[PDB]
Amino acid sequence: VVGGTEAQRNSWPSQISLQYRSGSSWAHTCGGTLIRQNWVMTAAHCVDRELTFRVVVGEHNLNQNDGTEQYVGVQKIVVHPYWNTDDVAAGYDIALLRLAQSVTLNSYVQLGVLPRAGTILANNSPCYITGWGLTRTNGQLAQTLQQAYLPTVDYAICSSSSYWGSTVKNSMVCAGGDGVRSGCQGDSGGPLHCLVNGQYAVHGVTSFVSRLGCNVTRKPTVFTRVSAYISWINNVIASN
Ligand SMILES: *[SH](=O)(O)C(C)(C)C(=O)NCc1cn(Cc2ccc([N+](=O)[O-])cc2)nn1
Ligand code: NA
Repeated sequence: VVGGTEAQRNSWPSQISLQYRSGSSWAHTCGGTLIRQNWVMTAAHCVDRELTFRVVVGEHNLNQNDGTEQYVGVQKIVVHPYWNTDDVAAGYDIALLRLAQSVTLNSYVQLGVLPRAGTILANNSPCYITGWGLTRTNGQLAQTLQQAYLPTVDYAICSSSSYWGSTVKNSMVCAGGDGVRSGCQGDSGGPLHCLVNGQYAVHGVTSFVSRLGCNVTRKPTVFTRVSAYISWINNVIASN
């Protein structure tokens, strides 16, 4: 997250860190959202490389033991069957990870609330991106979870020629684009939390930023629109 602030420890308890094995340790690669005690929602592209993954719930400071973390293996990866790693712009950038064990829920570990199927947010709706991704274009990961206010940019604006044009689809949510605040590398897969009827729900899965930079005016961060995939998510959980 570029231009964020440090999140309070208990603010976003559905946020997870998706990590892969690196030597004798682990490296953060993506965010995700805990959606059942044994399922995480992330971006398909986060699992394009075949590596050993783990999920960390209750994480805050990646480098220090907070006393709140639970670490769990990934037992099954279900990518959207229409995902094409060579065509991120086509959409379908979503995957479900079945965890090897069910995590314990507490003030630091909670299920993310998903929107009703079909929900589309009005332009400029209030949302926050969270993650440990880079804090500047070409920078380094955040040690502590970051948040930034990123109001939505509706499909009509986001897919117009001065924004993302045809690259953005109606199956995506755009947010931000103010040139100061944005998602960045390593936020991918994580949530966009939007306030609807007094409750935050996870409307986006961070999917891509501009190759010209993370925080670029009129290149808002682009998310998979969770509400386009409710039936798919439920079908996967029910059949696995
Ligand atoms: S996102 O918008 O944050 C985006 C697309 C810029 C991003 O940074 N995604 C992160 C990501 C994770 N993966 C999978 C992966 C690739 C390579 C390794 N590796 O060890 O070399 C590990 C994981 N791709 N993009
Ligand atoms: Na920690």
